[PDB]
Amino acid sequence: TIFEERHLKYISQLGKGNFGSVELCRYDPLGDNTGALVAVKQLQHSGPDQQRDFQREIQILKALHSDFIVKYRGVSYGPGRQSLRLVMEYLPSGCLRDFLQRHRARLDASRLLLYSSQICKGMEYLGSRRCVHRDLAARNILVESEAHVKIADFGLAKLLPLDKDYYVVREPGQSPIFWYAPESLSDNIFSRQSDVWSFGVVLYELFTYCDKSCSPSAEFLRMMGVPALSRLLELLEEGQRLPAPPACPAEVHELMKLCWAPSPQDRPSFSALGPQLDMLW
Ligand SMILES: *C(=N)N1CC(F)(F)Oc2ccc(-c3ncnc4[nH]cc(CCOC)c34)cc21
Repeated sequence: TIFEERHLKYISQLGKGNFGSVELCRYDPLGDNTGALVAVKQLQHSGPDQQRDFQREIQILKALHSDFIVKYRGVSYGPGRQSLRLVMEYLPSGCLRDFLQRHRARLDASRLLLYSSQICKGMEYLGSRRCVHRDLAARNILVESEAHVKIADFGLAKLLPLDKDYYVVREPGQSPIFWYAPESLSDNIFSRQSDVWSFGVVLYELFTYCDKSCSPSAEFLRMMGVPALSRLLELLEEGQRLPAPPACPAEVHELMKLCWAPSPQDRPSFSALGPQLDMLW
């Protein structure tokens, strides 16, 4: 629950992003290099709202207990009472994005659908706890094992007040626009309904095995052509969508098309999506 910085022997960097970073540390009090491995998140440079946003990320993940959400192990303190580091479980297989590229000859559509089912189930749970992820993408999903995935990175995640079912953000979204729904693009509105849209892009990502050539960014920019955001909005408002991934089963592509309904209230819920994905196995 509380990790001492003196017993957290740093190994490598696991990745960087959103004013902070994740480090592969070893929690070994004995100082012998024989202890458990943990994923440790800090901010590379602290800020005003940055420290508050990180503090909220910790609260959110502390309160999330699902087989499809990366486990919170605790915190490591410095000043009183600023929670300097966030300690999570270490999933050696890392990102689904990189795992997909590395193992695509081994992973069939059955396995891709299992992943989808698990990502969906975890999003069902988030929605149940009034949590908008706001940054669902294959880069933000982790691999526990060959048949197990968990949703990670809650750095942009928000909690819906009980009176409101949508959330309007002020600061522009510094994440690739290719995952945002039109209402996020145009009016900075985020919901479980926008997370569903971003899930369709995750299904796209899965069935393209995160190929860089037909990636959401690569393929939309190719379709585009004015500011880039405006060009994307025009495209999607005309009803233009990402093409069917090569060799993708039609039923899956149809589910992507569904997640990509222009209006948020026409998109299926994760509760509704889940058994549909289970039908495909
Ligand atoms: C995936 N290969 N990466 C690269 C990246 F996206 F830049 O950043 C990452 C940070 C951390 C991990 C990660 N790897 C292993 N165990 C983990 N537990 C929690 C996290 C955080 C996920 O942050 C996106 C990890 C992977 C990547």
